Amino acid sequence: NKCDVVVVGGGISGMAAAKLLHDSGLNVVVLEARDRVGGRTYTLRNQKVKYVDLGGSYVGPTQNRILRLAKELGLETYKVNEVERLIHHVKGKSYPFRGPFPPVWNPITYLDHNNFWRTMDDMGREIPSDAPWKAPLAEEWDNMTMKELLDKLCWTESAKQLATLFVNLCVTAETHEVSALWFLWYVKQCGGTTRIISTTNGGQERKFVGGSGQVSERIMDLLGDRVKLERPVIYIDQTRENVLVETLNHEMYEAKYVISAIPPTLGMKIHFNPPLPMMRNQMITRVPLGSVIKCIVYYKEPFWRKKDYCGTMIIDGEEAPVAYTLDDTKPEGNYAAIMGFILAHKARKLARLTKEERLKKLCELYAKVLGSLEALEPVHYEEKNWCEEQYSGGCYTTYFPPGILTQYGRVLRQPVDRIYFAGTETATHWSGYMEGAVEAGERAAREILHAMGKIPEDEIWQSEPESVDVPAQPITTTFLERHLPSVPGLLRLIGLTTI
Amino acid sequence: NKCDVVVVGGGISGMAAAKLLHDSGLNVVVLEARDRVGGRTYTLRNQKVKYVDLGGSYVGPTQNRILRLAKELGLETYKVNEVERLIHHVKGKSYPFRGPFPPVWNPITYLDHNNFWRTMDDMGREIPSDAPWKAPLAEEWDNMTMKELLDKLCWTESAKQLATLFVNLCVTAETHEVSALWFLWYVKQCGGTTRIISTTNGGQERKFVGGSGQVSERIMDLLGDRVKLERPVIYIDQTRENVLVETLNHEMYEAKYVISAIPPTLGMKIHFNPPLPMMRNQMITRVPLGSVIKCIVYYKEPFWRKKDYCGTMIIDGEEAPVAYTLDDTKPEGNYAAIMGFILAHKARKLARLTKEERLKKLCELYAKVLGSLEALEPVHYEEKNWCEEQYSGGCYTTYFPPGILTQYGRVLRQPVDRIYFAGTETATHWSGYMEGAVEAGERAAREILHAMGKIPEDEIWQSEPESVDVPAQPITTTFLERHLPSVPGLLRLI
Ligand SMILES: Cc1cc2nc3c(=O)[nH]c(=O)nc-3n(C[C@H](O)[C@H](O)[C@H](O)COP(=O)(O)OP(=O)(O)OC[C@H]3O[C@@H](n4cnc5c(N)ncnc54)[C@H](O)[C@@H]3O)c2cc1C
Ligand SMILES: Cc1cc2nc3c(=O)[nH]c(=O)nc-3n(C[C@H](O)[C@H](O)[C@H](O)COP(=O)(O)OP(=O)(O)OC[C@H]3O[C@@H](n4cnc5c(N)ncnc54)[C@H](O)[C@@H]3O)c2cc1C
Ligand SMILES: C[C@H](/N=C/c1ccc(OCc2cccc(F)c2)cc1)C(N)=O
Ligand SMILES: C[C@H](/N=C/c1ccc(OCc2cccc(F)c2)cc1)C(N)=O
Repeated sequence: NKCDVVVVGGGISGMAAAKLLHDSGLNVVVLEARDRVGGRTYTLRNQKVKYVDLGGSYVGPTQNRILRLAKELGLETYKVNEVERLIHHVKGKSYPFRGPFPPVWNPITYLDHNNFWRTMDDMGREIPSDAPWKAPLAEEWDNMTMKELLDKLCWTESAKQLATLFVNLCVTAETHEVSALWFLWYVKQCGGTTRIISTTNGGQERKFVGGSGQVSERIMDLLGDRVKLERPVIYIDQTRENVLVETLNHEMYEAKYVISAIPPTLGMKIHFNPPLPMMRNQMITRVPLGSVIKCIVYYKEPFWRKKDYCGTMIIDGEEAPVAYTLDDTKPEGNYAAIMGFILAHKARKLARLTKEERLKKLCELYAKVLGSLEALEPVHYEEKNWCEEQYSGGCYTTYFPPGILTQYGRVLRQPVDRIYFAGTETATHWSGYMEGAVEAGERAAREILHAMGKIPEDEIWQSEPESVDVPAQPITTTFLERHLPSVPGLLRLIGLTTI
Repeated sequence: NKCDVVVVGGGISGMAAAKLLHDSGLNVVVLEARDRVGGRTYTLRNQKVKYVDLGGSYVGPTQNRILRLAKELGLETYKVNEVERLIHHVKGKSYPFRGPFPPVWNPITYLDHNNFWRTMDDMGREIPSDAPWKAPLAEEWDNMTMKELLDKLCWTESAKQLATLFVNLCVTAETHEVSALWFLWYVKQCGGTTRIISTTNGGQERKFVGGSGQVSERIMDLLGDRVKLERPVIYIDQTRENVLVETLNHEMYEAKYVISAIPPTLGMKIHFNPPLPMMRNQMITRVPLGSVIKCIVYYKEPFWRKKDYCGTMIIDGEEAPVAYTLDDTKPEGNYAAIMGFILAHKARKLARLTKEERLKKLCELYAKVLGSLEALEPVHYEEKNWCEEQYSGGCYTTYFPPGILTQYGRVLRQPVDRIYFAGTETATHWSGYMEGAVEAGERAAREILHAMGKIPEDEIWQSEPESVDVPAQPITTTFLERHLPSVPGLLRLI
């Protein structure tokens, strides 16, 4: 019943917040809706797979908070396989390559591709990580979808097609669904295009040995009976001296402060007394999560490696159910597997099928892309459609439709009396990721410590030392990448000389 | 505890559903979150105003269901004042006019304006009212915002400015916030551009004597203790023989079927067992309501009439807090008043001010537009910001951002086991309006009657006889309106 802080939600963000507060000597309770902790992370264990992440999985350089937390809990990472060649499959043919981006040989198409990535980062530099609505052209960019921006920016279909896949893969949403301002912010706050798309030296470099679910599980172990499972919060009352938090199973909790560590829109599942301020009231109806099915197909051996393919496939085209894959084989070389994402409208479309029907479609796609009949002989299959989850709303994260970020963005992490806001959506570095979950949970916890007079104001936001185990190489560009003209730039140069 | 049907929500839609079921002999209970019925309608009574609609108010020709229901409950209508001239205020000057559309004199601008309205209706003819996602170009139009469409269609700033006002006023949202497919559907399902924008012979022709709140209030009177106030629904369990509905104040209700008569997104406030199907689970996070403050300024006399102005003002420009007004004077000629809407981003922006600060800004605007110092001497003021309402989410209605209607639209009124869906958002004629609320509530009720084997399938959807009191004149066009070229059409001809 009585405690110092109630944390609503036992995902990584809520668990990180609770741990910090507990370590500081406060009495905390975590109220979790599900019969498990972890939220958008979920590690399944059985004999066929040993373990598999069906939710969040990848970590990499510059994600120092999640790496530090996991290390303290006794966890280790291993490198995702990128020894052999990557594949770009376009117009029904596969093209192997090395390096983070598929090579482009046509001079005009090359200029267009180069200008696309460059411009994404150029625009990003004008967007403050902690206040995207303060960008000089915030309103102009927010009033445009990513589809509109790509239509303007890409002078070739080749570039527009890859750019579209990039958006779909980053934020599990269609280009016409999302604000240009918000998407440009999203990429910039991860460190830019190269960092976000890279396996080696990027966001997909590593996974945790034994699964990411261990982060939330091991924190639960530390907290003991303080974590309450199957306690969905239904009601928060701030009209009295202590905050009252009610659960669906009829329990009452009393606290000095509350941390909301759930996806912003899931705040709708709670009835508030007094009512929320107008801006938050409407904000939480304007912020959907994306759509994705994560699918893992198991094989006897990692047969792709024999053909000098690492297992990474970038697959363009409406017909392909999966647009992106990575090798999901265990570090020991066993439980050979390919992980693939079914993205955005395809998650909606293909959800109609049976599990067996999806497995068949994936194997037939992989056989084509890898040019290997071996892909037609799976030994096992696991999948999770995150669109069906009442207490997630989708995956990976929340997207902002046109017009919303400028109008409502500033209230995302603004306290409401004694309620403070965590969750990855409120992070300023790797928001949308496990990293952002840690940043946000610890920041919200320190906001409360400051409110209690236990720490100074300058200690609310804290820097993180770089991991010694996962060093970060800097993002570099070549002279030609920096200075080569865009397509319209070249046309202007021609028009000028021919005058 | 035990009944035949639980109706969640006591707005016009829930009340209409409950009345139909009650009249058929079934035991109904209405669970309403607030301490009042009416929802997005709310009639305030006090000595200064007598009565005033702070929510939904206007009814007109072709809205036969709301007119019939109100008449049965003993209500009457009166005509909104449109005797004298309307005003279009643009670039700081007022231009009085007659007829539904402000006149345009520049020849190129005339062609652009004419083409805009015509094209809106042209596109609408290809959109089925009961299935907008079946339009031949559904995906193309759904993947575009109204801003993108207006940028393509309007060759003059004059037309684009008026078109933008039109969108803001219709759906209390910015042009860049909404799907083109959804907006074109919205206009078409009200009967087209002329019908939706007109006072005389259109959606704003009339108001109810005594206020629209009386519709929900008088149905509550009929139902007696069957309406439960301050019972927000928190939990619906369909895992057992009878459906279980739990409220925030700890009560349990047991029923054969449930009608959800709340805005689609407000379904998020209910925890479901078993969980909702995937498509509905995500749909209810993708469908926000618009933003509006409704403001009524009172004066000693309807002084604008002396200058041959009816009180209608169409006001363009960022600086103006209010883009549209109507005369809100009582039919008896007393309680003189001007009703105005603060729309979309302006509702967000000006909410920061005090009530007194908004009153001053409105009076100064009205003095400018009406060219009358009398506008600076208000006797009273009432306002309501619908953005603050936990159990509405906004007003007037739900809008669809780009991409949503095609992907999720088909599940809007699809039953989930024993839950059926009412609410104006599920209507096929005047969805967004009180009329749509009645259509949807009665249809959802008849879906349950059919499920119980009490009526045949062909009786679920029922036509409505035309009101004898509010006859509808047909929408007409002239030869020149039909056949004059667009701006690019004229350029092609040259
Ligand atoms: C398929 C998939 C792929 C992705 N891959 C990666 C990846 O590779 N790398 C990466 O870093 N991130 C990835 N992500 C995203 C990552 O998982 C999230 O960013 C992160 O887990 C979010 O943590 P959170 O604590 O902020 O929120 P959540 O994990 O959503 O936690 C919120 C918790 O609150 C609970 N809750 C909800 N409502 C209530 C209520 N009313 N009362 C009580 N409790 C409630 C929920 O049950 C949940 O446990 C992926 C996610 C998925 C699903
Ligand atoms: C300022 C304004 C101007 C508009 N003007 C007009 C106009 O001129 N003409 C016109 O026709 N229409 C107008 N509209 C729109 C019109 O009011 C609506 O279309 C109509 O009232 C909707 O009725 P409804 O029953 O479908 O939904 P609602 O009126 O929203 O009713 C839903 C009810 O459900 C309740 N509820 C919500 N959640 C729960 C819960 N969890 N448990 C139990 N109950 C719950 C709510 O409290 C509410 O009473 C306007 C509205 C406003 C606010
Ligand atoms: C699962 C999620 N990953 C996001 C992600 C985002 C972008 C990615 O880009 C891959 C890529 C490579 C080459 C070209 C291209 F367009 C995209 C790959 C993954 C995460 N790590 O949380
Ligand atoms: C309040 C809401 N009314 C919607 C409405 C919609 C459109 C309207 O258009 C007025 C108008 C007139 C002339 C030109 C123009 F662009 C708009 C007026 C009102 C309703 N009746 O529910």
